Amino acid sequence: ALSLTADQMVSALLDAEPPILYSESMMGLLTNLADRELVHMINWAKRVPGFVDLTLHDQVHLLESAWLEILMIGLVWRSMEHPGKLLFAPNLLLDRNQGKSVEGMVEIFDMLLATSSRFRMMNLQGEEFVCLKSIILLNSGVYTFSTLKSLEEKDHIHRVLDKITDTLIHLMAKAGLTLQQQHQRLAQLLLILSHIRHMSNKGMEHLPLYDLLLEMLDAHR
Amino acid sequence: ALSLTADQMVSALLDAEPPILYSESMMGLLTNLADRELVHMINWAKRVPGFVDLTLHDQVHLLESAWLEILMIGLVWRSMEHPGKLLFAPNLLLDRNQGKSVEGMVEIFDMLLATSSRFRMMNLQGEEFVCLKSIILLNSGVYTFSTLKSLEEKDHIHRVLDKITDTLIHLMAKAGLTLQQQHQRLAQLLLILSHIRHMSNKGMEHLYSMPLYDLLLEMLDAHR
Ligand SMILES: Oc1ccc2c(c1)CCN(c1ccccc1)[C@@H]2c1ccc(N2CCN3CCCC[C@H]3C2)cc1
Ligand SMILES: Oc1ccc2c(c1)CCN(c1ccccc1)[C@@H]2c1ccc(N2CCN3CCCC[C@H]3C2)cc1
Repeated sequence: ALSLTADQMVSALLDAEPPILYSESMMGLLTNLADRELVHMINWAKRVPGFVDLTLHDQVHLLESAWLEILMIGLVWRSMEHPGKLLFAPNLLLDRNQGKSVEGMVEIFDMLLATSSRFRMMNLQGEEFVCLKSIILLNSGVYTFSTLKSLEEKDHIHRVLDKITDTLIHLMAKAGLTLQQQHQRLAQLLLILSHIRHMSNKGMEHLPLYDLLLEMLDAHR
Repeated sequence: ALSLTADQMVSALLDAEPPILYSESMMGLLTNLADRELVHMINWAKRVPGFVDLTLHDQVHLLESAWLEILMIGLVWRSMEHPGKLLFAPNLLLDRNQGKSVEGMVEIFDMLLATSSRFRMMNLQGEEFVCLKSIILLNSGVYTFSTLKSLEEKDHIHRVLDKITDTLIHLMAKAGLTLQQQHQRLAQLLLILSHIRHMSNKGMEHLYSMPLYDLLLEMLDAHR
């Protein structure tokens, strides 16, 4: 995981991508969809290089912090060449007007559209996207875990995150961006993660979970 | 503003730094302190390179999204040398015992400590801190503004952000960090901003249940 080339990390991440799921009241549909996405997110996480070095208990706490942001970054990714619209599933596409029954998601809806438009303008690549999704998984919960060794289990998370930063920069050098453009784009991308956090907390207010993730993360062949 | 050097950007920000204010019910003392800090943050915000270039309403929008993250990162910065404690004021230092008696503080107290101790482990420099703050100001509100004119204002904000990113990097080079170390530290800092947005969202949920656009509108006009 520390030992991977920047290229094997990208390849490991591309090839771990979850499938795009189909749709099956509006909030019923979205809830059914998300709940099925969750199962696949657990499988993706276990293949994020470095995640499975962690203790089971730290894997749960990280996924518990991060799961909504992960569904959102997904959604925004597949909505990208779909201006004005959210592609929840290839058979459930909603325009701005169609959050006109689900009160509340109206703030969120516009926030996701804006995130999607931003990825569009930046010309966000899939290799970059899987790097950013991996950072959310490692980061969202890292500041919310302190015996001494405890802090050593945190340090490894930060080693892996540095390793994903090296990877994003490597992909940027490869495409021939200057050292200055490299730094600027990396920052633009990391700053968008502030906004995805904001969206998840507003989403959480509008929406135990530990057991559910713990049972799912623990699977018998 | 886009003409600035890294060093001149730094000098502008350092010069614009608000003073550290004193405390005069614990929630009562904190409200009164943050309310007086808010006047100084307008003064500071007006001297962030690129901020006065924006329309009045864009300026209000940004301060509306950011002000509480700006109070928290200031808090966390002056708290760096006080493990277990939050230095709200030089005469108002709270530890965990006081911290559980303050409503709204109960979720965020440990998040604030963690941020402080993280800045403490990383040895954040004052030149780095003033850059992260300006970034918060220009970034927090930038994806919750769709006209052609709005597209041009967001373009500006994003160009000003690229020049603060440049300044952060220049500073790390100067301090002798390798290129790798430079990117790595850039990301670690920008990732902590994500946690500062989390704590603001949490803190905000409490403060809103205890009109801001119009108060900051009148404060930016009063600065005239
Ligand atoms: O890919 C998706 C799928 C669904 C959603 C999003 C992306 C992004 C936006 N989101 C949302 C969040 C809050 C309010 C309105 C919409 C829905 C979504 C809907 C429901 C859920 N939940 C419902 C309950 N269930 C509880 C068990 C754990 C998972 C959780 C998922 C998650 C996301
Ligand atoms: O530098 C400071 C000063 C005070 C505070 C912080 C940093 C960081 C955390 N914070 C807080 C947050 C939630 C619950 C309890 C305390 C207090 C703080 C207290 C009050 C306010 N408010 C009170 C009401 N007032 C309403 C008018 C607009 C400004 C707003 C400021 C802001 C921060």
